[PDB]
Amino acid sequence: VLSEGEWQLVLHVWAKVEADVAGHGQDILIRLFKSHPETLEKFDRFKHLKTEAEMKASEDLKKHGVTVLTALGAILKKKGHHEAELKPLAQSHATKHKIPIKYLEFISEAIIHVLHSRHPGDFGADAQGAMNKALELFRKDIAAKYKELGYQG
Ligand code: HEM
Repeated sequence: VLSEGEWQLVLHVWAKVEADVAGHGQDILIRLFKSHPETLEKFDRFKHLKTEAEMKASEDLKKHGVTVLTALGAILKKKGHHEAELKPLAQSHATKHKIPIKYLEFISEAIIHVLHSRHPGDFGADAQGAMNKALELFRKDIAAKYKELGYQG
């Protein structure tokens, strides 16, 4: 469970992200696909992209980045009381998109790195630890739903 002070750190930096949701979404998905190329292969929508320049030129990738970060921001602003938001996301990620929990660990690392590059004065070590706790809680609660449905591994 995060404390109130840890939530304030998370949401203080997230309010900065929301000034440029689309740029953050591009940076995060690009980092995920470059650092873990097995993730790109899960997207029939993006697996034609073969260079970082092609990724940065894709308007559809930039649109989906906004879809992903809008869904994460709605979860973070619930401060843990996010059951209604995780149900459909776990259901689609486990049963339709076939995304292992481990790949949610990878996108979490990408989100932390991009928040650190873009917001250093609001993403010191205290806020890095609190965001890592928030992203752990997201993964823990999704993994419980995966396990229900037979997909934890
Ligand atoms: C912070 C973690 C993530 C969030 C909030 C998120 C959010 C979303 C949302 C809101 C959608 C569209 C609605 C739906 O299908 O449920 C979606 C689609 C999808 N996501 Fe994620 N997702 C995350 C992580 C990942 C990861 C790590 C992967 C793959 C490595 C992935 C693969 C997919 C795929 C393949 C689609 C369908 C794209 C399409 O063809 O339209 N997701 N995601």
